[PDB]
Amino acid sequence: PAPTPSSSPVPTLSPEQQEMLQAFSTQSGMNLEWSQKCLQDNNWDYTRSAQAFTHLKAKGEIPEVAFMK
Repeated sequence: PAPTPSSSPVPTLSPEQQEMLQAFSTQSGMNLEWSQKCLQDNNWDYTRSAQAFTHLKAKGEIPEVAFMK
């Protein structure tokens, strides 16, 4: 029993990522890397994420590198 010998941590994400990220890239034009962050703040909802992303495409700060440079 100690800080090291206690519990058993594990990854937070799963295949869910690629299950979405792919269909999320073409969601509103996002790439295959910036779309993930969108699906990470919303918890991979796929709708509420890409929905807040689209509004940010012309409001927040979406580097062109995403859509297509």
